[PDB]
Amino acid sequence: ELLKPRTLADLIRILHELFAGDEVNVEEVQAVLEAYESNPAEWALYAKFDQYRYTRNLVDQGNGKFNLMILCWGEGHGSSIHDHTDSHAFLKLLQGNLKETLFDWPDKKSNEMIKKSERTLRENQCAYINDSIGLHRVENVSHTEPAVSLHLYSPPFDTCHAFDQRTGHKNKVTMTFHSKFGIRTP
Ligand SMILES: N[C@@H](CCS)C(=O)O
Ligand SMILES: [Fe+3]
Repeated sequence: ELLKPRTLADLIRILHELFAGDEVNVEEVQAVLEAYESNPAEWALYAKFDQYRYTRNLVDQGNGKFNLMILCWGEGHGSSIHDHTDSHAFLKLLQGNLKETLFDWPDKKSNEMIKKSERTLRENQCAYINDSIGLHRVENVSHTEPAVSLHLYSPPFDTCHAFDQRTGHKNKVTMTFHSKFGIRTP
């Protein structure tokens, strides 16, 4: 029974209930993420930016079932084209706008990865992806506004692949946390 999360803390409690089992009701998880109205005071602790690239800030470890984290995107910061390691990936905007570009899985043959579609994700919107859907790139193309997003991955993963847009070739990447539970983790 899904109720509106009143606060980020409330959201986290609700997520623990929704991931208490072995499976994931994606539509319910997306609905509750969308229903949380971003309150910057509640996540300022996690919103640690870097001048040169986007940062990943761990918020909750989900009792082992998921990682919940906040990503902070300076102006012009963006991601690789990447997958999600056979996991569920939810993305909710907390501040600003991000451009999500969708790509298909490349064929064995070397070829330009042509974008399938793109959308602008706006404050409080929640997107979902998984490997059966495809790949994506996420970018803050703003020249004037930093962006902040809330990501939920289930099961947790700390490795993924980056794809070369020119060829489709992939390379394994290990993701690091800029901070955990509000604490910078150099
Ligand atoms: N999965 C990426 C961000 C876009 S979903 C990450 O954690 O760096
Ligand atoms: Fe992603």
